Amino acid sequence: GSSGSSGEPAEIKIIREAYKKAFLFVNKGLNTDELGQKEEAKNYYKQGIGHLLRGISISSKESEHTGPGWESARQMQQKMKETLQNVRTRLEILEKGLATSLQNDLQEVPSGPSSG
Repeated sequence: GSSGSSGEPAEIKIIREAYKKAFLFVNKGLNTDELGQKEEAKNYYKQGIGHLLRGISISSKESEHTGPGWESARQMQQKMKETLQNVRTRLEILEKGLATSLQNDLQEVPSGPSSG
């Protein structure tokens, strides 16, 4: 939806971006928290979290993709998968630290398809 040049596999070009923006909005969330702006901080993470997925949800499976560009791309991808798990926690201790009544808690994913 922008157009640039017919060179990248289209998939990588998307990972090289989702990785930057995903980490860009992150370095911001941490700052705010330090400044004393919980609200904003929560929002920042709410954005970076999305980009993380957009980059982790790419077709990185091909039986004919032997190139150096895919190497660095695969590396950055892993970074997110590691950052996210770390971000989720931050976005948790934050919300639970702001609300005084209730804010997303009582939850227990359905272990099985049916208790029987």
